[PDB]
Amino acid sequence: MKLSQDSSQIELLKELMDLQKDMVVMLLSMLEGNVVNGTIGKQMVDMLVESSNNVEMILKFFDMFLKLKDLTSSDTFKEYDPDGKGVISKRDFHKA
Repeated sequence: MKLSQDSSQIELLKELMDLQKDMVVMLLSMLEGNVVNGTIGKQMVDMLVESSNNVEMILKFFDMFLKLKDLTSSDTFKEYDPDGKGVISKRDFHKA
């Protein structure tokens, strides 16, 4: 969140994303031998319910960015000002 709230600091954000990807890969490797009622699955869901707020913020961040990617070329934003490159006064962007 702190790195997305500003620009010129995308490298640290990408590295943190890679670290989170490796962490969830480790979680998947932990779960890859589970049963429907596995003890490891119970431990992981308990860890999730202990860290509910953090994973909630992460999922909200991802939802925001995926919905932005979907909306930028959904109804009228891709042909709003088709003269040159993307030229948006950001007021119409906020309104839309």
